[PDB]
Amino acid sequence: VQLNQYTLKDEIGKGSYGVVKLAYNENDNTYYAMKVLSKKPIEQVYQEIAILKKLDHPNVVKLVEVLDDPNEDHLYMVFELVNQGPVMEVPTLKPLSEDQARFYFQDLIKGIEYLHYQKIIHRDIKPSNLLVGEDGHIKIADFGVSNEFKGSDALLSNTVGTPAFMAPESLSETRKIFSGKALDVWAMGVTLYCFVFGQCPFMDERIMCLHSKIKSQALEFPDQPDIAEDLKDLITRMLDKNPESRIVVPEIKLHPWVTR
Ligand SMILES: COc1ccc(C(=O)/C=C\Nc2cc(OC)c(C(=O)O)cc2Cl)cc1
Ligand SMILES: [Cl-]
Repeated sequence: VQLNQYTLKDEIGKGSYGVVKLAYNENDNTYYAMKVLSKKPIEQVYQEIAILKKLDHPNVVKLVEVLDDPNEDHLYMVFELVNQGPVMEVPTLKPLSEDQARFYFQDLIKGIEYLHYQKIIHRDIKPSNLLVGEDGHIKIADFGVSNEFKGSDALLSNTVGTPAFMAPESLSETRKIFSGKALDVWAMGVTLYCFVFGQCPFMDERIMCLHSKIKSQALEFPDQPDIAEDLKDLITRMLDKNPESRIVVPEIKLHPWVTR
């Protein structure tokens, strides 16, 4: 099963986009992650490639090349392999320790800060898009619904990403305008909660009820495991339902739980 210089091996990830397969480059004798899509708009895929091309940071994945045959339904995006895979699956019954979560969250901060400087809102931050590399550090993946903006922030009206991680101000259903950086902070907060608890803070298999909880259910902490007050404060500040008072990234950097 060959595609120019790449030999497609087993599937390593999966999603609505298609699949990611391990891949072997015969030229340089090296494994890569191959994202395979099937046209079925396709514009959005090319928006991601444009964003990805501009990105160069240790906590962000690296697109290597794009293989697009006008006469083939499949479109191939070659990424550098982040060899240990997602940092966790949600839900799990073995969440990370605080110090493990702190370690990874520190990577998340650096990556998100870089993307915002580069004027990219990620919009699909979640533990399964945080890939763990050879040195144990996280790289941010799946820019499938990211936005680029001009100015100091994005002014958005569309609702995309993973539902359990969407921010309440993006679920208005009246097409209201909301700012972009605070959407990534919210999802970072859901993510950190997942790190330590192994489940999202707002769950419901009915989508209406999931939206309702995100918009109107006060954040609740499980008795177990008994996490630190300063970590509760940080998650509480990141999951502030009012994006105007929600904690910003420069404050997250300085937060007591992050710096200890
Ligand atoms: C346990 O071993 C494993 C090692 C690596 C993986 C893996 O790489 C999975 C996802 N890969 C990606 C997906 C993307 O979106 C769908 C994008 C993007 O579109 O930005 C980039 C990448 Cl790299 C999985 C398991
Ligand atoms: Cl996840």
